[PDB]
Amino acid sequence: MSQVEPGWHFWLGYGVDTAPCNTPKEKLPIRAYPYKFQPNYTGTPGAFVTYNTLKPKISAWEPVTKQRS
Amino acid sequence: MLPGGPVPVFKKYTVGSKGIWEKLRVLLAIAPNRSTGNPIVPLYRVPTPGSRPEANVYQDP
Repeated sequence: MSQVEPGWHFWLGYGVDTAPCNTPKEKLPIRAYPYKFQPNYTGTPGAFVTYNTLKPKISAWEPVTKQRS
Repeated sequence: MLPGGPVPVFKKYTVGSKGIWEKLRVLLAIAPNRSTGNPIVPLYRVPTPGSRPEANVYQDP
């Protein structure tokens, strides 16, 4: 069921009477980016790998040395 | 009757029989009043909740 594109996932489910085939142009979302449909990739190498979008809060000192002149 | 029953089948919004099969069902039923609880598809939850016209005119009461 993850292979069912959104819009149809709602039409299939009795949410909207009109399919995204027959929807008006104005009800469609405006996208400035290319649409990429990707189903669920669990159990595969394409499973989502979570991570921290941040870096460590405390930055350490990069040691640099000085001579006793 | 009383104010609370019984009520015929044709006043119940459920999908029934037609033709010889209704004439048989009302012959072989303990209560021909009783209904097969399949909702009438043209009328039940149509128009869908995400395609109602009342959303465009709805204002905060």
